[PDB]
Amino acid sequence: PYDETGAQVTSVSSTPFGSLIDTSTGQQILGTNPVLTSYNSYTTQANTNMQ
Amino acid sequence: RFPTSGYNAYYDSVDKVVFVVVSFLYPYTTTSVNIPLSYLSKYLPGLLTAQ
Repeated sequence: PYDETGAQVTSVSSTPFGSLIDTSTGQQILGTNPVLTSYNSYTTQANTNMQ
Repeated sequence: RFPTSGYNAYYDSVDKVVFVVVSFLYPYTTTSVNIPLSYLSKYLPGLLTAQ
């Protein structure tokens, strides 16, 4: 892969959810999200209610 | 007017606003005390994002 600044690395490291940059007022998204806790026990809790 | 030198004019570039904070009203104007960041992040939604 090729990284920012024109370096090349083998490594991937992902962006972490709850420390992204919003376009909502140019803010930062919360550390705890409904999507977060929904996935933090996805095994049941992704199956929600009707949805 | 506020000082031309000897001040601090802070530039929140997330609401894009130039602000100055000064201790005013009763009782103490004389006895200057730094103003907190806490209630200012309320009233500017861009000190609720970044410095």
